[PDB]
Amino acid sequence: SPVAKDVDLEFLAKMTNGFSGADLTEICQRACKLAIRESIESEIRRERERQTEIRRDHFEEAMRFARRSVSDNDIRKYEMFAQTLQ
Amino acid sequence: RKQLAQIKEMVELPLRHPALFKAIGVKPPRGILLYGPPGTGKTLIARAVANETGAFFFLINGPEIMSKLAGESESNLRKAFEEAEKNAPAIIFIDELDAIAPKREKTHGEVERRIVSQLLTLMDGLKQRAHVIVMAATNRPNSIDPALRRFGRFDREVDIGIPDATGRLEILQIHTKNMKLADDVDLEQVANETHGHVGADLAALCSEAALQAIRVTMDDFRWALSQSNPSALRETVVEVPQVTWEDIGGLEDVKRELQELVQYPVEHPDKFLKFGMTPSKGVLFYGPPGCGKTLLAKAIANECQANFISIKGPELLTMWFGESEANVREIFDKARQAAPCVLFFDELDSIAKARAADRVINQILTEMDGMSTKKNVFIIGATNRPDIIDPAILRPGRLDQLIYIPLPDEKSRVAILKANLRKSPVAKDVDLEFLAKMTNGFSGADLTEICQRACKLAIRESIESEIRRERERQTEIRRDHFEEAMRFARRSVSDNDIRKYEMFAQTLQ
Amino acid sequence: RKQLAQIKEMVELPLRHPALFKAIGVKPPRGILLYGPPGTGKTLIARAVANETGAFFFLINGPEIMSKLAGESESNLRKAFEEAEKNAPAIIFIDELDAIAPKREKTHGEVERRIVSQLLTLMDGLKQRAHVIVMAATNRPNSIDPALRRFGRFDREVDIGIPDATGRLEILQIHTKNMKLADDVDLEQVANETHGHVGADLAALCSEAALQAIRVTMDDFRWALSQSNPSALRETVVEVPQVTWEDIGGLEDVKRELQELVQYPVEHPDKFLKFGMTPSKGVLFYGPPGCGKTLLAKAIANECQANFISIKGPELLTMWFGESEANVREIFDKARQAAPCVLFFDELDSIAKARAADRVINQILTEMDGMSTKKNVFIIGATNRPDIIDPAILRPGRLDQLIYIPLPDEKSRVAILKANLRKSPVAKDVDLEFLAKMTNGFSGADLTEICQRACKLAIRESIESEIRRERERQTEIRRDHFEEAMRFARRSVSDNDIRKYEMFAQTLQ
Ligand SMILES: Cc1cc2c(C(N)=O)cccc2n1-c1nc2c(c(NCc3ccccc3)n1)COCC2
Ligand SMILES: Cc1cc2c(C(N)=O)cccc2n1-c1nc2c(c(NCc3ccccc3)n1)COCC2
Repeated sequence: SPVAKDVDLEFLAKMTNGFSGADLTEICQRACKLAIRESIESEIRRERERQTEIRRDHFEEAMRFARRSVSDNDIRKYEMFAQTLQ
Repeated sequence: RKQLAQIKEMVELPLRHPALFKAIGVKPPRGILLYGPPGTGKTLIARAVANETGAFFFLINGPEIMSKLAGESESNLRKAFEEAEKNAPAIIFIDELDAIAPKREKTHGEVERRIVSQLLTLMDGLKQRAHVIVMAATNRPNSIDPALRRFGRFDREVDIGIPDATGRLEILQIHTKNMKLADDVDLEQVANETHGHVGADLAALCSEAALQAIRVTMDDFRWALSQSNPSALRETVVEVPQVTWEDIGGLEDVKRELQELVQYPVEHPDKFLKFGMTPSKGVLFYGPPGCGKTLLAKAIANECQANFISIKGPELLTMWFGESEANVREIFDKARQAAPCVLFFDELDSIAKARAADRVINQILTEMDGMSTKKNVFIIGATNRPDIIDPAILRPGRLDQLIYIPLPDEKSRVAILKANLRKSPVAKDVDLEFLAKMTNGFSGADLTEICQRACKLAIRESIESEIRRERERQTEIRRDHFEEAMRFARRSVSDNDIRKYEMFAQTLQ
Repeated sequence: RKQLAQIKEMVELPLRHPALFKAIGVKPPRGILLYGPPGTGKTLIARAVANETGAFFFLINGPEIMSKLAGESESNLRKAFEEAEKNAPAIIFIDELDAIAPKREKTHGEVERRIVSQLLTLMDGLKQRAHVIVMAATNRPNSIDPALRRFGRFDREVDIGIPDATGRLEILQIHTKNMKLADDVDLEQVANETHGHVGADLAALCSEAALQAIRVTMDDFRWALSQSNPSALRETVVEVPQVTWEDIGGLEDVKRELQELVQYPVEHPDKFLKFGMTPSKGVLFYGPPGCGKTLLAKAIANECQANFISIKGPELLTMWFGESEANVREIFDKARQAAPCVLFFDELDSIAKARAADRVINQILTEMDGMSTKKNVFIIGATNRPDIIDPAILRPGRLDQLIYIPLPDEKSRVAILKANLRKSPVAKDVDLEFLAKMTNGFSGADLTEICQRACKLAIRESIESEIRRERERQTEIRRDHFEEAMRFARRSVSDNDIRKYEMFAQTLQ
């Protein structure tokens, strides 16, 4: 993927404490779809105006609706069931 | 001095400017009733008002009247009343009124009923013509026989409650101007630390502070504080709180909502009168338990410079489990009298949760219904369970407006770290936004327990090192501490719950 | 003598050094109220303080006043008060105050209300100017009419409760200095054995001890102990316990936790004041039923040389089932007055378990809320069921800190064997670590019942052999006993349960 270096991924590490892979994934995918959208929308806009990479804008855009998959309850449940499974 | 002002506006003008009222075709008050807890110097106040109006003063020590042989009591009363009547402008002040004139089935004998009757007839007997005012003392007006709070008798009532920081400070200054006060002594400190104290308790405090010096440093004051057992711990404190809105960083929408609900009709009433629509009776704060639902309610009172009253739910529980719903009436009376004011119910869900109960919640209903719209007294209902509150409370003309007081924002997280660390040693390499980001989904409570855990790590390291230095002599707080403290610190409220308020926020609407 | 000290600090300086206070601009106390059970010689104490201050002493035997014809009572009172007023420095001491001045709806007649009124007016009448102090006696201040515990009247209150071992010892020495005391007699033994005894019961004990000699050996004392029925069995014993931390071997983490919670703010307050954070209100001990949750709580009080008060849960149950939640207020007052102190609730789960109940637990709430933070009184809540405690109790500012008090460690097992066998014959071939290892997963209770079973095997073998030697004449404890005793001895608490506290320890956090 095209990813400019002003996508620091540790800004993303910290913010995504308690996140499952799935959420990181859907963050990335939402970003990528915002990018594609902006891209071809702008290209079609440029077709219509001719007939007279991905950056943390996209990402904090994408995180502005992105979950934390698994709730404390559950993880606590594996904790419990990890201890008492042992 | 604020207190005197009222009593002088009620006394002076119809004691020593009487002709204007009797010409303008009205009546002076003939029965000004002072009440509030003991340790308040109501007597002092009465004589103060008599001296500073310029009027004859006659004390009636209730005990003294009640100690006489049946007859000589009534005699003493008549005597007092004629003695005042004759020397008037006259204040007759009745100390411990409740003594002679109680709640009158707690009177296993007819002599007292005669004695009270007498006082009623005497109270009736006066003329505004005769230039006589009767003041009287008691803990609460519930104490006195209601046939004294007739219009003909003790019509006007003044509450001299607990004093607040400033009053306490004034009192301390007044009792300690005559004292060997050290430079390290802080009066304001003590004034702030002296919750539930009254004039008496503060006097006593100053006294033990003296005595233990005489065995005055700050140590002595703090020690005397360690010793003192204030009287008015148990009394419901009414004061305007000193939490600013800008102390509560963020939570903006709620600021503006609360302003539109409670601020606009006290601060721009012209408008509400103009458009004609009349204000919300009150509010309901719901959301997760880790927040300053209290503090917002305070903050809007502070913002409207109006009073504040917390009913902790254990008050409610105590009422339900005891079936003393009566006392709701008394609470609302107490708010009404201390207008303008926010009556803040904490844990409104308690009565309803814990299962004359819906009745305790219901007395609050009948009282919200019966309370006059115009009196500017707002009434904020806290919970965490909109789901359990008798929904009659959420009927319009009651707790009309619902507000989701949600988890703190970053600005607010910062605000709360700041609040929790206000008085503390905090080196600047504790950035609080490192702490803002890490604590997404955290309740106040968690920020708090982070701060406290840190502080305890600091104290621990400190005195452990000091004792280690005692043992080695007998041959500030920094993000080390904090990331130490966060390395066991929760996220209070689980997604489930917040999603539950979300859901119940949407579908409550 | 410790007791007198206080009363002399309250009396002497404003009886016989009065000008300093009245100049420095404060007030002496004019009503020092002594209370506590009968058998305490409050009268003796008053006259002691009057003689050792140098002051006129006037007794008012309540019964004597109440026995007069209505009128001559008030007469007697006025008389007494003027007689004192005239001869002053003056202590007016009122024996059985509750007699003249009771809880005043328990007064089926107006004469008593007049008599009390009189005493109120007389109490009001005094000046610090007149050099007069009024002391007074009763069982508990609940007895007296509250309008006597006004500031104007009996403001200062002193508790002369049960005496502890040392007091009992002093008293025994004092009553038995005049006695044919044998060499085998042990006063301290008896002092330690005399729980619930007061001055009177001890006097009586010494007396029967005499009389049965005169029919004094240790036998006589122990026999008189066998006979005596002390008065204050029923009274809630406040004393600093004498269990060291090092009596409680191991359980270290809890030691240090409890120290950081309860020790650091009484022993290094400078620090808590410095960092600014204010201490835990209290604690909650949970875990398995076989442990010394009591003893830890004692041990931290002992460590902080603070008092201790056990509310056994049967006190709680008695309150709930009777709906005498009132008495919580009285308990906290009793702790507050006996500061610093640990108020230890045992089986806090009882009220809640056994199903104005959440109210009894709730009164404890309102009291924890209303108790002043600064007063150094800690408040430890025992259970075995964190799961059942009204979680409002586990809300911050209440029982903030949870502590899992788990099963004893080997050091602690040893400690408990040692404790259970302290006074016993134990040959050195009872190694206690053989016993430490074998008893992994055991509660104190099991170690205890091991020891007891052993001891009973020993007694059995002993007296069986002695009787066998009587029958054959009419022609220490060793690991034999112990491995005998363990050959039927449980493991109290099952893995399930401990795993349950583990789980509920983790997920409680
Ligand atoms: C010391 C403290 C603990 C605490 C807790 C808690 N769970 O322990 C919850 C809420 C507020 C809390 N505060 C607190 N206390 C204060 C303030 C403040 N922040 C502004 C605010 C309040 C509620 C919301 C947003 C932001 N927060 C404001 O200054 C005075 C006292
Ligand atoms: C007599 C006795 C019975 C008992 C029991 C019991 N269920 O019988 C449980 C725990 C301690 C017990 N003690 C006991 N009592 C004492 C001590 C002590 N050892 C240290 C200890 C205390 C609490 C906890 C751990 C270990 N143990 C210390 O000496 C004074 C009294």
